Amino acid sequence: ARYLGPKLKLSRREGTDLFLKSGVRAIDTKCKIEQAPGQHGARKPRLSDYGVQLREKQKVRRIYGVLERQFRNYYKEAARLKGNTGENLLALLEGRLDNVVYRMGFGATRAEARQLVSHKAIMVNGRVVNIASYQVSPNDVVSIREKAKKQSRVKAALELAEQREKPTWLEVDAGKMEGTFKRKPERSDLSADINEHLIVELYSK
Amino acid sequence: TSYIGGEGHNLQEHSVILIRGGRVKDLPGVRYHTVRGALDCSGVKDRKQARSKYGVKRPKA
Amino acid sequence: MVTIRLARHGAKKRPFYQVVVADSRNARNGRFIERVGFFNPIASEKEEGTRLDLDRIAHWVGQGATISDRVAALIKEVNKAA
Amino acid sequence: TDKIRTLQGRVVSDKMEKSIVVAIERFVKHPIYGKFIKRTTKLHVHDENNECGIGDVVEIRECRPLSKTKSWTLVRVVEKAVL
Amino acid sequence: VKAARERFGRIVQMHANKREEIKEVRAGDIAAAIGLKDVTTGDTLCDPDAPIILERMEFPEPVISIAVEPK
Amino acid sequence: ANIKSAKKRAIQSEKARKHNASRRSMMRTFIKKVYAAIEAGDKAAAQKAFNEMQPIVDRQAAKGLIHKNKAARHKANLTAQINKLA
RNA sequence: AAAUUGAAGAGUUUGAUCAUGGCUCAGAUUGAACGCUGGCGGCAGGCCUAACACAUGCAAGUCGAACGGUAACAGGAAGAAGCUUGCUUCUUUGCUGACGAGUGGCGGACGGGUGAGUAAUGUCUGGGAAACUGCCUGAUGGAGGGGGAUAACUACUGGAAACGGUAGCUAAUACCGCAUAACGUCGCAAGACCAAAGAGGGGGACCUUCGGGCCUCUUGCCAUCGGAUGUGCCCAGAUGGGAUUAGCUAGUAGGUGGGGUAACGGCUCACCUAGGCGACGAUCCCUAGCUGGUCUGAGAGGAUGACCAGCCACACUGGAACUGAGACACGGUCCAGACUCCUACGGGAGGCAGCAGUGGGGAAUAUUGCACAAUGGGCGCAAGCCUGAUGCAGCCAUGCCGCGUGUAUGAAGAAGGCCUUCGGGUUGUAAAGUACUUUCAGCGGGGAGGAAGGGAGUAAAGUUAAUACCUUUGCUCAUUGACGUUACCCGCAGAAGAAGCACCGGCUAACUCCGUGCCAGCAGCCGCGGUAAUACGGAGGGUGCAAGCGUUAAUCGGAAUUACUGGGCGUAAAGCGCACGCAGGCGGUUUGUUAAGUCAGAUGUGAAAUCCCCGGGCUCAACCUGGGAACUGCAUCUGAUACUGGCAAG
Repeated sequence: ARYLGPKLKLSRREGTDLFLKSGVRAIDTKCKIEQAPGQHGARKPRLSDYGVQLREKQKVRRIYGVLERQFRNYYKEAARLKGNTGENLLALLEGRLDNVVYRMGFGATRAEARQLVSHKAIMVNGRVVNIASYQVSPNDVVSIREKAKKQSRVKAALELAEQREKPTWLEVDAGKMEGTFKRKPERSDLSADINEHLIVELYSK
Repeated sequence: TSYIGGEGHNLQEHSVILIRGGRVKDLPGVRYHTVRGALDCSGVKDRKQARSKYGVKRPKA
Repeated sequence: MVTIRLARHGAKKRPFYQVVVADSRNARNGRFIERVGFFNPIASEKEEGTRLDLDRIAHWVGQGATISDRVAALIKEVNKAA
Repeated sequence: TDKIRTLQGRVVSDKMEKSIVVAIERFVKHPIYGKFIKRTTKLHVHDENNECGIGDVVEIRECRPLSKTKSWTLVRVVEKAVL
Repeated sequence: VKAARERFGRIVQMHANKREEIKEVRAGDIAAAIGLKDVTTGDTLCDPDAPIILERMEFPEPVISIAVEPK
Repeated sequence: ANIKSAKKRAIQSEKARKHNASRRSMMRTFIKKVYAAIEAGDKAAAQKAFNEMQPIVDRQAAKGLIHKNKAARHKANLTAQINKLA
């Protein structure tokens, strides 16, 4: 599906930050970002230990926005593959092209990215790609459809990407609309406030 | 012996229902329920959030 | 008695053919005696759409086997005697 | 030698001639529990001559069916129950 | 009249109450379709951008009642 | 609903049965003559019967009416028996 | 080069506790059904119940390059007629393409479906010798010459029919005799013994009624003998449940000799003779296709056995055999049986546990589809025909997965909704406005792969009776799509064409107002409801998951609660009332030895794919696929002799 309706709201349940709605004035300003949502958001949480875990598997599910049936599969992969599960899972999740074009800064929120991959404005290795989740292999060309080097969603996100982004494990070029995806994560290459060991704990029984 | 969930009366003094396993333990003998939205014995009249069990079609618009 | 004939495998209009020494009087992906090659009629933007074992074929023919109308045409396709 | 069916066995009956009854004690470990335990496989062997008696140890070998169940023939008597 | 997607499984023409074979039905013919079990009298069956309902609907109501029970 | 095209196979096999059965009998009366010739006890008349059998069986063998190793078994068993009743 | 960290717990007994112990819960799985809802594509699956009857059509033919032949159709064609002026039309001609039927040849015993029977008289694993086997292939050897019959046809003659019948004639590569007759066949050997067919394409010379002998190649056919592949058989070991099933068995157990199968065998039989099987569970009865494998699970284990694939049993129900290389026959026969159909009223027909579909069953499961094109089966010298196998498409959110349902901006925090200590929060940047963009869908254009092949042609390797025919390497030219207007690609509109379902007392993430007052009503468990209900009914708010969601059914786990890995027995369930002792379980201590277990090694085996692993391709993934490795086992040989068992002496 594509999980929509009230977007910073979902994040306010998650109850810290999140990398959403990042064009303009949102980050405590015209949105309340702390408290908690709804009519019983003013008082403090009941919580539950099952809660803290499930809510952090949700967090990370929401910062990348995938569904459980995909995430169940990324857990399968981290187990299935020979490397440490919680770290490897972040890696396995990250290698998705739709976050990569976002990591390129060709959008400045993922949904911007996800739309232009899907609505077929991205090309990987010079080959037409719209599979959003796609495995970008370590050391691949990222390129954007000629026609798309001009959308207000493109230009604005390029300046948003400007002096914002350029990570360890991809390298990027703005005039040429190009990026070199260097590799997948080991431990070091990705995070935020996220829990990885709590989810493997959760998915394992 | 089947229990019959929901309000809006039983129906069918002498006709056909589909039944399903399941206890409600405070009665004697109940092992079964009738599916009110299936075959006859009409889906339970009114209601607005508890609809799937004891069928209520999407309440119109 | 047997044949060297193609067996079909894979999926809806991307079949893979897998090449087989098999009993004459059984399904074309029934039972079989030795598996002797691979054939892909989908060669599209890829190599290795034909791989086959000459030594086995020769074994089978000197004992007594018919190679099929398409399998004789895989010979035509392997082109290592021209 | 090199692949033939030749076995050793205990003789547990002689009572009609030309039949002879040879019981084989085999070990196997019981397939779930361990414990190497016995089952005794009991076989028809062609006698020809009353060379065998009871409590004896014999050698028997495959020789293709001669009568129902009865396909083994007697080779040699190791030990004769010293009667 | 329902607004539903149909197939005419095969069509047969009636001679006596025995079944004569044709393989299609054109304008101005009467016939039967074989199976096609849902429809009720006064339904209209039309082309893919259908005349939706034709006028027809009208027939009489039941004068006298009895109660039935099986044996 | 009808029989596919089995008919012509269907009829032939009865003609063939009768044909076999005749030569099968032809030999049979002879096989019986051989043992009754063993009982008559004579080497000479009974080997004369065997000598009559040796042409009779072999064409049954060749033409597929007893075939296989079937001929051979009949040929041999009886042939020796004549010698055990010299 | 792949084994490799899948070995959670929670609530419930009491005033309260530790224990003991049953129940319930969160996980994964499905050939699923149902309710509520529902966009696309891909892929995969779709009667588990009645193996219950089946309407209708279709699921097995083919050779005229076997043969007699010549209804059909078609063409060429002799002669006429009409005359058109040499064309239309007739007759007759197998002349030729061509072939209905028939004789005859090979394939209907393969493919497909079904799981009733059956506890393996088939199966799984290895090991066996007594065996058969059409094509196919390897080798030798042969194919000489003749006789009669009979279909059809044709006459006759019965039958409202189905299907005949009475009579005469004609062939073969059908039949039959004859020749010859092994490296064969039977057998001491002597000796006996049986075989076949031509036909076609062509002919470069000859014979000649160029009919046809013949010349030349292809090909067919026959004897032996191996091959290969299949099939018959055997032995041991593994395989569901009951002993509130304990004695079963004389063709049974064995032999002797005759008999018989393609072959050893009471397989069968007459003589014999007295066994065989059984608590290491015979027998009896219940249930049950098997297996690879699937599911589940750490593993061990448990569950499970049309999803695919090997195997096996079955064919309206029951018996028996035929024919054949192959069967006791899935669309054959024969008989009996139950049930159904024609009608002629005398007598005859038929089998959807093939494909589609009907009715009946049931919670529940499809299209009376497209096509021989690809693949493969069949017959064919090949063209060709034949293919409800087989490809697809059809129909079901039935599963699995991909992908969409605009995206960003955007209040000073708008109506409406809801609570409100009436302060104000919330619903919510949600909404409106803004800018950008259009997967899919819808709509216009372009369009990969599946196509390999065969036909006919020159030449030529080459038989080369020269340059024929054949034959093949290539070469020669025209030329192969069921799906299908398919993917795929380009273009054109627009924020548009499109999101549900369940849950919120604890277990279990999430929460309040108001409607009812033991009710109405919820319950997987604990329980709640008897005036302010976090359960009940709805509103707001909230959480979870999504083209689904929930729920009841089903397997395993959680469960160490049937425990080998891994439990217990004073009192919680739990030691026989006590003892002797048979079978079985178990064996102090030594030397030697043997070599069964034992362990190491080697070699054969464990089908395919599946599982697992490393690649690869379809825009990824689902999927599909190359090789690796597993393939927890058996086999036989060699070896190691401590341990144990055997065995001899302490």
